[PDB]
Amino acid sequence: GPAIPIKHFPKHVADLHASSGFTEEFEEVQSCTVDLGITADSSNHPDNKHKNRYINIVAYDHSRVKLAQLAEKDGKLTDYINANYVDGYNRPKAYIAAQGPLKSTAEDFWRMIWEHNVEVIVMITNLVEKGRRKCDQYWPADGSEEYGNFLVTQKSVQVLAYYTVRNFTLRNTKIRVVTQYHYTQWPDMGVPEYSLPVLTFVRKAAYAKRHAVGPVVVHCSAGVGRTGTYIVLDSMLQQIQHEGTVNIFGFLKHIRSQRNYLVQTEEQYVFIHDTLVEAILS
Ligand SMILES: CCOc1ccc(C(F)(F)F)cc1CSc1ccsc1C(=O)NS(=O)(=O)c1ccccc1
Repeated sequence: GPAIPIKHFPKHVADLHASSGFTEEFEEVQSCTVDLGITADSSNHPDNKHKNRYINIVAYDHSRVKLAQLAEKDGKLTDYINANYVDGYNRPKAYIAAQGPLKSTAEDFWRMIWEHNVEVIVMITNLVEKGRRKCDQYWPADGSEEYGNFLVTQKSVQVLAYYTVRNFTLRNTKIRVVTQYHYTQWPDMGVPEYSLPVLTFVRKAAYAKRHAVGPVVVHCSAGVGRTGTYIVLDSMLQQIQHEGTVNIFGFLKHIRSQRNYLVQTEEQYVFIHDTLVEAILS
């Protein structure tokens, strides 16, 4: 879809509301991928059967984040984690989009952080919301934890009201800093919406990874809806800033080819537009 100059984008959005066109646009975004050369064999192999939080959320073979293989006595495949490399604005493979780890893949998660040279992590969920398990806690409550070969240490936590920042050290104990930005304002009643600190959150995250040679981890629960919502906002604040145009429709359609369901629902989709409208007005 077309590259909307900032100036025109407010009316562009107002239209689609008044128009009501958001629904159709999103149906096109959904049917655009239509499995085209796209497989998920690793995700469905029996060794990996327990590594998938949701059974219908899969990591497509071509973009999936490969782990190094290790030979265990059990013989089972060790190359697998439910996450995919996802492009950014002038930047192939800027993001890793990942499901939130399980108790049983927290070591795999860290080892991914390790092997793919990650320094920053973006967490867009609580462990629990409306009394449903979303994500299992994969960093140490207090001080240090070993996750197999991987030693993680909590060196500080800046708890703000809309979000928390946790700086660890990551070590491989068979012979680095990782900063986690974890948004925490998840309403118990209603659905998400409000701009200022969401943008701030994204702005401070965009800053902290602005120099990071590696990709950044984005993870929610399944690692598709919110994770996607963020990937887009992030990239579009970039493109906005480097060309003063904004291409949500075309950029999302692009990344749906790299991970299933990125930006999961219409509300998120809209959310993105409304939020960006606001971001500008300054
Ligand atoms: C209130 C705090 O909300 C946010 C904070 C930070 C971000 C960020 F990081 F910029 F992406 C985005 C959001 C927006 S998430 C959103 C927006 C409209 S519906 C929705 C959402 O997550 N509905 S869900 O939890 O029902 C859901 C969740 C996942 C899949 C399907 C559905």
